[PDB]
Amino acid sequence: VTASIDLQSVSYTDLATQLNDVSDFGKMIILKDNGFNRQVHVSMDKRTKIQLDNENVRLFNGRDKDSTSFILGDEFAVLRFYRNGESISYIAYKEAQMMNEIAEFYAAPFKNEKEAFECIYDKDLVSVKINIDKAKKILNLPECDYIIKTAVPSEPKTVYVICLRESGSTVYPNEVSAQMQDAANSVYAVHGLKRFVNLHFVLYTTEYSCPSGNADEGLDGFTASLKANPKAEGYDDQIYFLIRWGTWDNNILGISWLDSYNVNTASDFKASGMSTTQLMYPGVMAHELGHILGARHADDPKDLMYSKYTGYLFHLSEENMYRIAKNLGWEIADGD
Ligand SMILES: [Zn+2]
Repeated sequence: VTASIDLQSVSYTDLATQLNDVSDFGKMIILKDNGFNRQVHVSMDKRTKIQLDNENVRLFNGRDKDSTSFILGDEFAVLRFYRNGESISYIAYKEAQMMNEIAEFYAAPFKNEKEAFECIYDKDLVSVKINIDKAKKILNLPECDYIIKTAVPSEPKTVYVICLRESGSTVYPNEVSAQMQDAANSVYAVHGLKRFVNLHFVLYTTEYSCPSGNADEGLDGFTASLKANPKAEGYDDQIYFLIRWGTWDNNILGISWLDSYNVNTASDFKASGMSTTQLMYPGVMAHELGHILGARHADDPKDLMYSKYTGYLFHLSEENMYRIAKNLGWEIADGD
């Protein structure tokens, strides 16, 4: 029988044993719920590396039509999929205590609610289901937005995306990892860019914190803190994000230096930005990374790079895709 995940009882060990069984050639898995059945073909993401404080996190994806992705670390696992345009995450932490902390963290803003947030049991809490689209309606959270600032190689070039937990912030591994995954997926979906770049995300803590709620001033201080950091000398040519759970003033979800990374000339920590990592705004880091790689605001409301927050995870503008791919060392002759 085809392997299956029962969404009425999915636990960390369910997801871990299914995903640890995914070989280089992929594996069919059926997602099952009441009135719901989706067969997905899962493959390991061999292009993206993630360490969160040296903890290794692996990524998996269904086919494009499957609208399904997974995250797996030693401490947590995520299944996220889209149904009727809504992003549904099943979040499962291995240790009971942390799973309870996570459930209480997600339950707190809500104190039809089960359609937005539900603890999943097998008695014993095994995961939480969050429908962020229903959750934002119930919590009447604002639209939010952005507004930001100014030859196929033999092997893909490794580019580190160094993510720095803002001092005094608390972020959760499932939430940070989801942002990194959508950011990585958003780049690889463009012009076969896996042939050109392999993104390596790391998360550390920084002493820096924004002195105000102004995202512009915060980014100025962040980029300056990188230049003044001895640990970072010699790494001025990588990509940097300051991350927090929350947003900035004026419902600003993130900010970055526009068109500031190019594989030939990257330097001086110019390729820096800031991003929220909270679950209800997927794709913010993807959006800011697109800006860093040269993407500008697109007109299509279904584009990741639309000026307001849309919830879409993929570049649609041919012009942006060109600019991003060019900055990563591709050219039109290379095709897709
Ligand atoms: Zn923007």
